[PDB]
Amino acid sequence: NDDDNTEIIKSFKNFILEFRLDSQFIYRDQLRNNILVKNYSLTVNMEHLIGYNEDIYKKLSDEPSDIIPLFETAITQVAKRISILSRASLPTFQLILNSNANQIPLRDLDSEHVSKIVRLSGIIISTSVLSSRATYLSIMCRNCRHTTSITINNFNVSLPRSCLSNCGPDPYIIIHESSKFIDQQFLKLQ
Amino acid sequence: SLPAHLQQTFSPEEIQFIVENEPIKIFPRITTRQKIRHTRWQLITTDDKALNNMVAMRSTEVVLWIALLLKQQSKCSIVAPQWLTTKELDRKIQYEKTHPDRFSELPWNWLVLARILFNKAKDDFHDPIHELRGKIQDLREIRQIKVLKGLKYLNESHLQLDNLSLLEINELRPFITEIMDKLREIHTASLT
Amino acid sequence: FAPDAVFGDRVRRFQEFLDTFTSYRDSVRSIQVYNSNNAANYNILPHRIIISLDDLREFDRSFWSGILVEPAYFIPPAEKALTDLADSMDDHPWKLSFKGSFGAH
Amino acid sequence: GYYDIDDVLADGTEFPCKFQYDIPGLGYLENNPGRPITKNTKLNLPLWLARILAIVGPVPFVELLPPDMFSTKVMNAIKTDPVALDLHSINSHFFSLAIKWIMLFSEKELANVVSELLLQRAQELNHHASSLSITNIATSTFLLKLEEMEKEIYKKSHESYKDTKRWMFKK
Amino acid sequence: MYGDLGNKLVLEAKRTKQLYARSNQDVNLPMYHEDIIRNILKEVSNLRKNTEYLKEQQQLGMLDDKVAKCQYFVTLLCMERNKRCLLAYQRLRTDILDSMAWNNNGLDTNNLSHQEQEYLKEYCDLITDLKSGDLVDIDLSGSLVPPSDVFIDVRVLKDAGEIQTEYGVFNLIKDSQFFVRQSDVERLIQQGYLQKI
Amino acid sequence: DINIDDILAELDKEVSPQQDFSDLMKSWKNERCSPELLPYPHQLMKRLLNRISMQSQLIENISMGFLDNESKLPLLCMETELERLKFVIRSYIRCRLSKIDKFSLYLRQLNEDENSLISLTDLLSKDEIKYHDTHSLIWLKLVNDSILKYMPEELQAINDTEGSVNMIDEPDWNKFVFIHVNGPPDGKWNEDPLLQENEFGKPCYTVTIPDLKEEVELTIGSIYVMRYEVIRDLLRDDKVALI
Ligand SMILES: [Zn+2]
Repeated sequence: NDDDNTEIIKSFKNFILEFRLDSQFIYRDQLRNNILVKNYSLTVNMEHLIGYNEDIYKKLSDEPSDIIPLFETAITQVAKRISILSRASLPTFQLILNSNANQIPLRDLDSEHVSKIVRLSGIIISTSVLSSRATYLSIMCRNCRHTTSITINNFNVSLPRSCLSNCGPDPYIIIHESSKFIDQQFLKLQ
Repeated sequence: SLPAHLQQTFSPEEIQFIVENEPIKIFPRITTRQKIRHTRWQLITTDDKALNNMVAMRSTEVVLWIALLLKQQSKCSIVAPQWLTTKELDRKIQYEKTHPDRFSELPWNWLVLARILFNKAKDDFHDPIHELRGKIQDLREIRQIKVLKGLKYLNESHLQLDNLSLLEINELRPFITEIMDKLREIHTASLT
Repeated sequence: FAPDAVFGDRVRRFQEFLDTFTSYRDSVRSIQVYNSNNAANYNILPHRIIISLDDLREFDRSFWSGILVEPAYFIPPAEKALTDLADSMDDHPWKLSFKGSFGAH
Repeated sequence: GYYDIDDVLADGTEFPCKFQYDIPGLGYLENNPGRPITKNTKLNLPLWLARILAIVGPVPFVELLPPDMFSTKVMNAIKTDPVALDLHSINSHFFSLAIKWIMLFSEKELANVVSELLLQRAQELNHHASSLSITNIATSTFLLKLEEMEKEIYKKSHESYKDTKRWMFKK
Repeated sequence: MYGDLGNKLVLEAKRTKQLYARSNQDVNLPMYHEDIIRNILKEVSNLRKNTEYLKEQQQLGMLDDKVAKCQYFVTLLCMERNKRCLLAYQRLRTDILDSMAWNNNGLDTNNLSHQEQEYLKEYCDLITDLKSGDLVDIDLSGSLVPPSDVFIDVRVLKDAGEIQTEYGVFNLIKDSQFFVRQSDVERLIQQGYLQKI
Repeated sequence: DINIDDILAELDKEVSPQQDFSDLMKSWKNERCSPELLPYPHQLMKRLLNRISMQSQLIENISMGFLDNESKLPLLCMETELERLKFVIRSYIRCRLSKIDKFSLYLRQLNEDENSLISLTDLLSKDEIKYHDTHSLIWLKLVNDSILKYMPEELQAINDTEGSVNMIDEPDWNKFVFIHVNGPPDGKWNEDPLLQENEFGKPCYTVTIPDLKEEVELTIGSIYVMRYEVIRDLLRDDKVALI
């Protein structure tokens, strides 16, 4: 299915590169301007994604936990294509969503909304300290020092159970110098 | 007597006004060449002769503001210049990607004229206009990368920018001139 | 890149830095002779040197930015060079410490 | 220029002056007209006055001690991280004052360092000037750290970019 | 110290320049600071009396070649500083008045000093002399946006009845809309009776 | 084969309003971008103003004819032509009046200096002279009554060069400007004495940056950011024009 994922990625790349209203390429402009001020994210209004090609929105809303990382990947590739002269390094870009889907009040959310994109509102009653989550883990086997890696999308991974070619039962460890991390924060919404 | 924002630069409308003085090729949809077998254009800034001798769909060359005036009505079509076709813009894009330092030799008015004609003559292009807009955007983005590289090499001495557009220059002008002026004033002040 | 290959270059570059700014060698020997004298007649100073990041910047900006951005690769050879210098002074690992102008850090 | 307001304010900043003579009557600079200023009185004077008493006097009436804004501490902070530096806190007119100081005493090191400082900050200033809405907090936290000189360059540059974007995409 | 009031005045100058610069319109400039200017001119008179007192006492001549020279230098430089501050303030407000003259009167009064009121009168008279002698074929006070269109649509924003133009009329009915030559209506756009472009 | 293009040239050989408008555009661009007040195009402006007068009379006469074969479209083109041209003259004059405002005391000094290589009536228009003189008097009257009345006679001069700051603002001669190198306006590269071959066999002008004691080769058909004083005589001879 990697060809299918590649076609999802290329579909999103085409959405960034082609979406235009009133003579302005709004997402090319926004992505470039975001790169200049060195915030590596893109704010996408899903009204525009629906208006471009609703098949993409249908894929996104059917399973966002698989589709959102592909959209993020597409944003990285376009970011490089519009800010670096290739044949003469940026992180994984965050996707940010704007929406006007009808709100589900916080009490009505239940088991039928699991893994759906949801829009809600409330009062933030607490905001935890920042915490570090891994995006890229550099990984080493404790016995043979076979090295590998895990590239992580934070939408829901673990260390491998045994060595990927005796080598011990549960052998892998993290190389904390080469591994890449991101800020994560917890909020409570009432 | 001159506003602050016009003191040492041109407004983009003045850049447009400059570009509108360029000749452009049109297909007339009126005939003004009276046969041998009435009001004449009688201009004082530009070539009166071409407009008095138009014949419908014999292509001819006139100043761009007159072509826009005739294209505000249905009385001509503006022939997009040869560089603005898809294949030529793609060649310029390949040049830009192949030479990381040089700017490609697009004409000085390229962004201004692309904007003007994509708005006022969107129907006259042989190629699909969304591709022309896409490739003009590709060129502006790639050229902006090259500009941002070039500004790392600002001097107290001078600078060279071979094929940078009138609009791109006019957009950069206050920044570049002010920064190079201050670098000069730092350097000259240090002299005995 | 494998750090172990360039480790020797980093050791000799920090040794050149120590030679260039001799006040660090003088401080190393000051610590040593103080400890020797306290051992000589029955207080001990530690095997630590505070180096200026400004001196290291003016010496080698590439090494200095290596210390700031990649200390896990640049501190151990710098401390090895310091330990070798202390060992070259007449008659245990020596440690580095830092001062000045960290900027964004 | 003469009527240039940001120059007039820059001339109004104060520098530490050490006097080379005993002079009667000047005690109003020490807030008492009735007494002399002594030799080796160390006194903060406005630059419009200190510039002239530093040259006229033969030994001049005043020697200018190194101001703290050009101390080796500040110069080191400049030479590490130009874009992270809060020049507006150091002195709101630091570039104009550095130009004046470089001219008053020919100091090649300060000229080189200030050239590097301005150039490296000019890159970041252009990045924030070119970015446009369709404003970012990253821009706001950077603009707080700009001198009046750099604020004028940023305003003019950002207006140029904004006006161009307006003309391109609007009618 | 003698220069402090000058700093306060040119801080006023800097703030009014920003007040004019930040907005898109011509903001009507703020009140002329007669109080601070009176304080500075009184300080100048103090400094003049100090020079007179010193130059009288130079006939007694206390270490005059250095001491009286130095005293005279400092009290002269205080007057140079205060002259610079005063002229900076007045030159800024003069520039704004000239800009306003071209932008409006060549086609809030309490805030001006009476010298500035009669200055503005004379500068407007000068502008109207320039667009009356030679070069009168061009209204030199007209717009500096280049003419983008020869015909425009304009919506009547305030009623002004039937008025003539060179070969016709407009009846400026409230919330009527014309389609008309721009050169025949620009005067009314500037006067705020017509809305568009 | 034997080349004959010169033979064919000698077979082939067997002021205009368009040129004046192009010259006005050149003057307007150079004026807008330069720090100096450039010398007034006396004859060009005289003839342009005559044309604007006669063209206005023509458009009016045709309008009277319409009121007394008919198509209005050329008439519309003539109307908007005069609008565009009168805009350029308006913008040009307004700009150099702003320069006269900035440099009023420096221009007065140039008129005072009997050794000046420029007389003010070379540099300025008659209307600009009217403006400079009477604006200078009116500004002088304002600051005389408001400020200089109260100063000592050491300091009542409005233009003191010996002060702790020079009161006379002058053009920033080494201001950086953008230029595009024309070459000679005719294609007579062999006639131009300053034009010369660069390496890689292409023409250029070499100029000296005197502070840096350094030379730079301004190639034809390319754009440079240059100190204005360095390029100034090339600009005077139209060998470069300001972007
Ligand atoms: Zn293993």
